[PDB]
Amino acid sequence: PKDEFQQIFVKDLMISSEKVAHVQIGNGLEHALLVLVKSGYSAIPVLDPMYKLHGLISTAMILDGILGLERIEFERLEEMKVEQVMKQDIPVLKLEDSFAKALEMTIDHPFICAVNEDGYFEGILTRRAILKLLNKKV
Amino acid sequence: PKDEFQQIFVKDLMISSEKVAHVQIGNGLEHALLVLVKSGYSAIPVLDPMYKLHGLISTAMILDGILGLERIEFERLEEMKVEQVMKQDIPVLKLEDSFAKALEMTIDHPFICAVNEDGYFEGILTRRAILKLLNKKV
Repeated sequence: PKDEFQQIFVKDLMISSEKVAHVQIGNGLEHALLVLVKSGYSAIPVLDPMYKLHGLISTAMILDGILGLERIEFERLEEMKVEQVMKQDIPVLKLEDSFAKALEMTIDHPFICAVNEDGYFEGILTRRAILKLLNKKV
Repeated sequence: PKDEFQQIFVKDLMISSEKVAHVQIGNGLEHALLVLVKSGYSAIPVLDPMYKLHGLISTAMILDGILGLERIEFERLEEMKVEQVMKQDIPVLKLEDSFAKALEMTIDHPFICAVNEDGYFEGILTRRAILKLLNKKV
């Protein structure tokens, strides 16, 4: 169904931004880690006050940030901020980007942020959505 | 390439077990969380002394296990074991299972353990491998 494939855009597959937790660059890592755990997301966007996308922060990035020689150094979280561990060079698609473009991006990126023309955060596009679509069709 | 699809089995796509970190049911959660973080896996198998698969443990399961009202309660990890948070009802495929069966399983399970006839752990099958294969072909 190439009509289907070529008429399915990023916006049709994405989870909308209102269903996605976020933090800001100056939030503490204890705050961020709690938001991650409470939300059940393994990663969440870092946004500015205009709800523009700055980067992503994951539970992996947080724990790597406190990886000691002999233990995960959780006492350090109280002193750290989101800015110190977030990833700025992240996968981003526009609402109108193609299914083809997303499928390709999802090979190395478990999730991808969608933004509009003006860089406002609009949602996230997961591997599951691509796979769920591919599963039935094939 | 249906010859391709029907001649690609779980064993052809999986990451072999020697490249995958593991723990045992009586390991401490500080030990398990360090192994998870150090390995870069978001989940790892829990094995018995015969290298048979008992369950999976993820960083999510660990942190959920110490989720307090106001903070992630890391001081609790010292007192807990892998058995208290692991998932026993997990996705498992045999080495000879089909690509079709794996693709379908990966829609809801980001990773799936492969076992042999006798339940020995043999490897893990990720979403990326399914997607990487699907990306080129389609």
